[PDB]
Amino acid sequence: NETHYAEAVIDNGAFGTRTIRFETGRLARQAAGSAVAYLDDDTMVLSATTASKNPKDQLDFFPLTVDVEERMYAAGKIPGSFFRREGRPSEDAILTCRLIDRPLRPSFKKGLRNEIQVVATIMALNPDHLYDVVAINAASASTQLAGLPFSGPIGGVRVALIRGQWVAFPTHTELEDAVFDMVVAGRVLEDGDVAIMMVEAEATEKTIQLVKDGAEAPTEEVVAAGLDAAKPFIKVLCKAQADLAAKAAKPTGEFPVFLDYQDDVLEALSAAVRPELSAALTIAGKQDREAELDRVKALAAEKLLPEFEGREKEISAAYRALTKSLVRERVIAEKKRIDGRGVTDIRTLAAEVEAIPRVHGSALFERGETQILGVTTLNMLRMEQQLDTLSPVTRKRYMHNYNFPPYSVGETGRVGSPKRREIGHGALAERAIVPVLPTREEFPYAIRQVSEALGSNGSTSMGSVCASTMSLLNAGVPLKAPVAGIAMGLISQEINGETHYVALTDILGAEDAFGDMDFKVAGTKEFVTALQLDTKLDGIPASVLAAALKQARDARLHILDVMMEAIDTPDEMSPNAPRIIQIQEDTGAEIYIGAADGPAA
Amino acid sequence: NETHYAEAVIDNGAFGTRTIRFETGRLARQAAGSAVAYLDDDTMVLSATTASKNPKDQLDFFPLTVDVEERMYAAGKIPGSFFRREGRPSEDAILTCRLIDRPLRPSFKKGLRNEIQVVATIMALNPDHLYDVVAINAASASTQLAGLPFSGPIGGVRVALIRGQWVAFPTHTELEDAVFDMVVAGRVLEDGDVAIMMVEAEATEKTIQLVKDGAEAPTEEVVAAGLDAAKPFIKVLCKAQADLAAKAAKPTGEFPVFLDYQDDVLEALSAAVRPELSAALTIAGKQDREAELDRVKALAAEKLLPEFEGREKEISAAYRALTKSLVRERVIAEKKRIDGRGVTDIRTLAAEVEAIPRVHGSALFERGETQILGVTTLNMLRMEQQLDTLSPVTRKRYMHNYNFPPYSVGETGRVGSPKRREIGHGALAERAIVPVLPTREEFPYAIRQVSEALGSNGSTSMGSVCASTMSLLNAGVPLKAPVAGIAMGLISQEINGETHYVALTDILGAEDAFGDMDFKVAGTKEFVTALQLDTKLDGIPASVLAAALKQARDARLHILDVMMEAIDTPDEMSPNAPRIIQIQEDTGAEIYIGAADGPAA
Amino acid sequence: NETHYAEAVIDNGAFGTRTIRFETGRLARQAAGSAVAYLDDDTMVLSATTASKNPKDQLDFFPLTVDVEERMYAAGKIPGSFFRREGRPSEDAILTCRLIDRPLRPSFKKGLRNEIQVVATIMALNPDHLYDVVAINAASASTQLAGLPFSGPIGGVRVALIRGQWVAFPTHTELEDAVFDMVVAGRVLEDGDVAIMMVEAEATEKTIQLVKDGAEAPTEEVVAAGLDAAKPFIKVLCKAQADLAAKAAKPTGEFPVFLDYQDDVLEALSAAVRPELSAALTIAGKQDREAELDRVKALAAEKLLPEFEGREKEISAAYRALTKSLVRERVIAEKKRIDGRGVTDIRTLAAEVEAIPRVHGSALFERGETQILGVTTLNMLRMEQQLDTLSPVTRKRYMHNYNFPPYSVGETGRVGSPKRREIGHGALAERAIVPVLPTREEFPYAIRQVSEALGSNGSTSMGSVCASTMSLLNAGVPLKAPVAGIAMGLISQEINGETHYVALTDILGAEDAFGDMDFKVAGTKEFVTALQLDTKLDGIPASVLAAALKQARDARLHILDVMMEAIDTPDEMSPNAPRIIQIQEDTGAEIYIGAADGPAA
Repeated sequence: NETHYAEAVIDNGAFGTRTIRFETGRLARQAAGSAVAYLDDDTMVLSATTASKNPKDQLDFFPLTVDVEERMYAAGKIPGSFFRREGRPSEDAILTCRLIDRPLRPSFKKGLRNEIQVVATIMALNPDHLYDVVAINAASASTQLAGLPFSGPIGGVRVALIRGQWVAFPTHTELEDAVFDMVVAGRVLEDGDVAIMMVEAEATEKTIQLVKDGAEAPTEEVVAAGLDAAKPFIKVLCKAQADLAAKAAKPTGEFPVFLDYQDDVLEALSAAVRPELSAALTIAGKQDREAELDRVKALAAEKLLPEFEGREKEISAAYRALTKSLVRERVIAEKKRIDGRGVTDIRTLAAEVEAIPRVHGSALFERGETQILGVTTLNMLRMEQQLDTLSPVTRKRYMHNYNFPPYSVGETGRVGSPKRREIGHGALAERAIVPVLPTREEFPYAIRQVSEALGSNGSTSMGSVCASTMSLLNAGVPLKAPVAGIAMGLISQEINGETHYVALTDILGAEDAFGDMDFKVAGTKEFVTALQLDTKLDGIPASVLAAALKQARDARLHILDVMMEAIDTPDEMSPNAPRIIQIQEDTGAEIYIGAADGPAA
Repeated sequence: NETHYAEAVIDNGAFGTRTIRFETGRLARQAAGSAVAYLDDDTMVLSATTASKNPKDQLDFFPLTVDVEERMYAAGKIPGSFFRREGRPSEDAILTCRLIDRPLRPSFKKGLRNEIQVVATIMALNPDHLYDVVAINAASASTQLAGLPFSGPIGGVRVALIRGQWVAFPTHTELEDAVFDMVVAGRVLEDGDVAIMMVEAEATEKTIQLVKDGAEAPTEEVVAAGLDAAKPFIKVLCKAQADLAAKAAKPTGEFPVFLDYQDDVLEALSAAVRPELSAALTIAGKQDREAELDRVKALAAEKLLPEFEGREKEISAAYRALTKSLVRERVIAEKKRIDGRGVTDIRTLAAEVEAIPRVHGSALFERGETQILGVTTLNMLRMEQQLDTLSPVTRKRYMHNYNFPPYSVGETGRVGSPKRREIGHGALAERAIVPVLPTREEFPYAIRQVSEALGSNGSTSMGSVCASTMSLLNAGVPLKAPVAGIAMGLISQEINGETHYVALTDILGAEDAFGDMDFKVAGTKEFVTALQLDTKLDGIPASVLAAALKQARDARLHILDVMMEAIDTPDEMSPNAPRIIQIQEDTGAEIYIGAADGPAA
Repeated sequence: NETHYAEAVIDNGAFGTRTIRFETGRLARQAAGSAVAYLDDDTMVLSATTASKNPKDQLDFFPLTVDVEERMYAAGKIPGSFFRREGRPSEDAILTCRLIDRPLRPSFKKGLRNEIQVVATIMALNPDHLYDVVAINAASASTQLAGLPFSGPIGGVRVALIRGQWVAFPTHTELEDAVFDMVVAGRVLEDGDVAIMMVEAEATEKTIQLVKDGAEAPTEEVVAAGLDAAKPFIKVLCKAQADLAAKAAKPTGEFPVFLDYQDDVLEALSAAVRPELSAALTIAGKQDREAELDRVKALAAEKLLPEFEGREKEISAAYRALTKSLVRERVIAEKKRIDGRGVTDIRTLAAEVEAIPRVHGSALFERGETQILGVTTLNMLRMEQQLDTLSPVTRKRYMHNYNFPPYSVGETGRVGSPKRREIGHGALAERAIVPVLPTREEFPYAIRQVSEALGSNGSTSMGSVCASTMSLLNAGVPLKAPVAGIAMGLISQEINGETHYVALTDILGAEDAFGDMDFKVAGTKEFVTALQLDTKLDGIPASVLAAALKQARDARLHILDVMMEAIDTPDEMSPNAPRIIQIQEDTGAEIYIGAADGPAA
């Protein structure tokens, strides 16, 4: 029972040096794995990882749960809620859960069935520090120490482009000069290279002003440079964790790994319907191709029966594994996708404003089956949201809500509190717009943007950005520039010794599961305002990444054109919207005073 | 992929013409069925209906779920809640769900087992419009278009008696002159006649004053007239939907329908215990008759076994179907009910005030096994409820809460948030009292009425009205007149070519499932303050409806007599209640000022 | 259908006489059992007990649920919440549920499997009365009348040491002079003696001042005297209930009782592994002894198989029953515990302050596997909690929150709203500290204490007290005296005619299930500040109880020594903490005014 430590020195040159220190051995010793991460021995995050005694094979996927507990005492304050106790998690907590879950989930060895839970508690917080990227490393560390079969350690860092430099673990003070804020997580390969696994980035509310005053705008080139600048830090963080795990020398428990299907079933099924299935997947029409598929499912379920009694869960798994191979295979060879499109083809677009009566502003955006309705509401600043969390942010002038109803994909389901996904997609589309919003003084209004995903099948979040841009303009909000988004995919196949890469524009929901990389990009004509990436690939050639981003950029620019035909400049503010510039009875206006339906002079 | 429209022109003569316009084809195309309904192209409600891929036969009933999503942006305002996002549904939303569910649920072909969900979103709302009846039609339309086996279309309308005229889809401005507000939903029969399926009506806070100044009080006769005035509008709405569905020409999916039991089992069981069961149902005593029943259940479960192995779910279903027939049969032939009562007999009554110590006012009402405790609390107006929804109502001086605990019917269960039923019954009993309350100026108090259903078995909601009247009077609230309620039932059987009708006074819970029509009526000695009806019957003779309402009226008047013996005029306001008419320390009163335990001069 | 009554006269001599009156027959007649309890015909609590029709044998334990419904109308006020309706239960309600559940659950005949629910509603409350102990008796009464197999009636009373006298059912007015407040519940044995089953006691905020002015401090001796003074009242309450049940003469339903295992399996298993298991339990090392156990589980599961097919649930139950006997047996004979300790040995201790950076105050307390992190936060009084319940308490200057995460015991689980246990343990540790806190005027700060149970296995609540004392001192809070706690156990075995008693110091979680009595004690060096007890024993010798409490006292004093080495006197208040003693902009301080980071002169 001894305490072990390890440090990751982060050198930012003229901006100073900081340290992420890891600890294990004194806190939460009953958990399978436990670790603490400090940022300059000031901010502190405790992470505990536990696993169920027995595997939960009654499931088809890996059950991982991430929870982030924000403790108000970390900021030296008593919770302001009526119950004086912190309750339902803040937006930051939920977003941090996802930042942790995204790279962690895939890291676990395929087949694992034990239920895994990770709980990160923010116990001490220097008001000038950002805890999210500290929690990522703590979550990785505790999991590494739990003796769980996963490709750890995972290093998480934030790099922001401040005065031409990519500063690691920037502080709020430093972020005042950032043109781009980017969170990156990766692992170290056996050859020593760093493999990037997750990216969550955005431009800032300072970007346009900084660029105007001299800073370099964040384009695809700059963003890619930021990714390279992140690797050295990630390596240091992973090394520090590996050192911690080596010192702790915890035991590697016995965790069973299950197969989706034994080889016999895959060989049987293939031999039974490989040519038919291959032919069926050539049918572009969705409902027309789904006909054949439901049929070949019989021709197969017939031949392999009753030879395989009670091996259904295996024939299905194999049936998907097979479909996946054939489809990927066809994209590389024939260069055609499952819906008939070519690698750079965007589904049918459609844009229009004034989609809903009475509301301050609205827009309808369509891209294939993905349909997003955006609605804008403008009220006086006294309606802006008030926040009391472990964040310096206390008010929010621009609010975005993303709704994803079950009927969006033709099914039934709970209609209530927003899920973690809604929070995530909502946040990304929110961050994509923030950089082009007018200032509080230029436009004295609390702004609430709502995106209703009425139809879904391919990045509703990116579609949510486009609908937001138009809806806001339709409402009369003077945006500094319009913003559009697109969701890409990438296929990496090694065809006889050599590796082939293919970037797919505007991927369908299914193309996500078939691919090796998933990235989303939003921005104006000049630069990137939001970027999201996820992959397991050991890495891809600089030229491939550049080409994929350039392709994505081309798609974004086309979409901005379609959008501009619907609306170019802000519209005349709706009459229903208030006009902002005793007496509140005489003038009929509530006092910066306005509260006038429009008249009031 | 084209957009289709259809219109229902509502002609209100001197009050103007308005239009409910239906649309389908551009919004939410992934749902089984989708439709939009506009009221004067201003107020807008989107409705989407979805169904589960596979039936859910593991259930005994039809699983339908209705959700009403109120979007604050429809009123051009940012949600006022701390989270600036709309959350748990308002009372109006829940009540609208029920207005939709009541006529829709029965409309589905018996046997359907797929899970069905309907989601209506209020997207645009003219502050002078009422969205509930617009949502009803939208819900019907989307469902009709989903290709689901149901007796659509269902037309929903509101008719209010304004200046001698029944105005369809009245506005808040017009409702200022209404003596009766009535929501009605129905369908069009093959012969072209309209069959009314649901009614939700009430008198208003203006009724007594209007009648005093000349208007005609809403009696059984007037109410029946209102129902007739509703039919023409319902027909126009159904026609508009049928026209929409015809234009859309969506496909009629393959939805399986299941039988509760095959005929063999019903014929077997009947032949096995028909005479015994028939005899057992003649025993008036509940616990004494339930003895025989549990026995004949054996004599039968014996003979039909093991001849029917694994056919239990069928023997039970058949056993109920059989009981139902025998019981109905006996009511018509012998004119006697399952508990020994005659068609017009009211169960044993009991009324008393001062049932609970200390509280401002209380009353205990008993009618058979139904027992309701009512408790009144009086506070200063600053305690009245504040509301921020899609309704013009911002404050509520009179609040009614209805609690239905599991032990109310001898069972265990969740004790927490109020269910949709509690909201519904609570609302109906609330609306029944509102018309006789003193004005804000006559009685400057926030009033909270709570009804505890301590015993249940036959309209606790109607019993809730009676307890409210007495409790309020016991507290010293000067009601303009006392209110009482009664729950009726109706049996319609075609005995050899001709159809027989029998109205049942104060029905038991079981008599609800045995009947063909269920209606509840509340009111003073002079008129109706609340009415609720549900049926599937193609329609009943004018004279039958009139007779049923007259019977119900007789019952209501008898109950008012029993109530008046307990309390006639308001009592002396309790000393514990406050008296309303720096200095708040000197006078000991908080300032219209009172805040005095009674003294303060 | 008649109403029955019975009274329990409580004679407090010079302090007056009060009465608890029971009633049954008029309210909630559909519940299996129903009863009302009045305190001086003023305060009123209705209790209804219901049971599921069919037993729920798919469970291993008895499913009992207690709910306490606080009705604001009982105090003559409209709920202050936004929804003007009472919602999620107050702390008092949850604590009252536990006061009821603790003695009631064990009272049910072993083997019962029907789901039982008890709902107590507070309908009328004299502001000077405490309803908790009234609800206890009402819950007992309704359950007794339900004809359920349980050792009723259970009498609940509160005795407070006021001016040298133990006053029964004290009022808030009288509690102003109490040095000790103690809730006790018990039953009457056939010989007429009272058997105490549950105790929940605490010193008060008045204790130290009263003692200084002459009153006798509450030591082990005084506390024991209070227990004796409680028995006469308990007897009167039980007699009153028995009289009520006799008058009601309700029927005793047919409730099946199930066996955990038939005798054959226990005799088989014993003969198969009794000597091995007995040997295995001699291994002190946890992981080393769990090796043998998992093995003998085979040697047994082997011999008894396949002789016992489908009798697993029985072999397991028997395996525990056997382990329990052997372990208890060894403690009495050899005087050694399952972890190798002796009856008076305390596990390894460890204490330290300044455990977390930045926070106002913190401390880490360890006792065996039980590890508690305590964190203190100090804010201005405007941050104190505001309360609006059926209690005279409207503000809370000292707040304690107890968190028990799943990883605390190495497992996964829900991380959200606090469970009833957290509320209970949180409350007990809160009450243990309240008596030594500085006054509002001496220390003008709102204080929030949080205990994180990072490791658990033996009274985290008592460990929570110790961490609170140190954490508060570390923050600079001038406590009048330090407080420590310890959890005891007691084993009662009749070895050949005579009964042997053995008190165990600092019991492990398992030692709780093996014992016959569980008690926790906290306090300073001078007296007891909190006491908690639970047992089913018919009673224990005065000398045994005294000896157990003296042993517990010795343990508490040792722990206070270890704590004092870590911190003795309060520390210098943290700089991050605020200092309390237009202009709020000039002085930078918010106005008793302070709001200064420290400077402000």
